[PDB]
Amino acid sequence: VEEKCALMEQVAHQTIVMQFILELAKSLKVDPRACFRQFFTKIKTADRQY
Amino acid sequence: EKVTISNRLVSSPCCIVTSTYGWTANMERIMKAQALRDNSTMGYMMAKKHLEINPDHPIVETLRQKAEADKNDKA
Repeated sequence: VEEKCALMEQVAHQTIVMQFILELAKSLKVDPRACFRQFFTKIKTADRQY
Repeated sequence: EKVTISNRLVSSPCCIVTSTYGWTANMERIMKAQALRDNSTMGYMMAKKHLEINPDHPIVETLRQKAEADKNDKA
């Protein structure tokens, strides 16, 4: 309700990463808590297309 | 998964298509048919497929007019 734009963007970021991690782990049948490194290396070097 | 009709065929009863997010035929084949494949998880993830029919080859028309008669046939 408070319409916190930077907070809202970061909320979208955190929820999308957690949802993606959970679906990837479930289809992957691996514990999500041990599935962050490939995501970090993909998103840290996320270029203009990515 | 899905079956539809499109504009890609002139003389083939049916053809097959891949998803918008999915490796094509040759890509999937070459990827899986190479050593150190590591198929444990990545193998069981890709290659979604669909289907299409041309409504021009009379074989499909006779098939449809046969299927409209019997709904549980054998052949």
